[PDB]
Amino acid sequence: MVVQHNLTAMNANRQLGITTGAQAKSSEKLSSGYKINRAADDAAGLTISEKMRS
Amino acid sequence: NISENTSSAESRIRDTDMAEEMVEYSKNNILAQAGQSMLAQANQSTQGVLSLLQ
Repeated sequence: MVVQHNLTAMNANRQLGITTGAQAKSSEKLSSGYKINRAADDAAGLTISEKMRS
Repeated sequence: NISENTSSAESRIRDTDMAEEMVEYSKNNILAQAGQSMLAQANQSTQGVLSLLQ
């Protein structure tokens, strides 16, 4: 089809990124042993966990 | 996502579909050979004068 932009491959690239992004946020939780490593993961859950750690 | 979809959109306006353009190229290539051959022919048509009570 078009030689000048492989769009089937640009989709597969963009979807490979969305997979390896999830894979790093999983791997983070396994290696640290903590589910909420950063405040993006649960703002209620970080805030409550700090009050309960306190 | 928006960058993939607008790359997809622009690629369709602007990139050669190489399968379509190789139809159009190949038609023209053969027509040129037929038109060269028909010009090589057309230069030889005036030869008929030379036998003509000359």
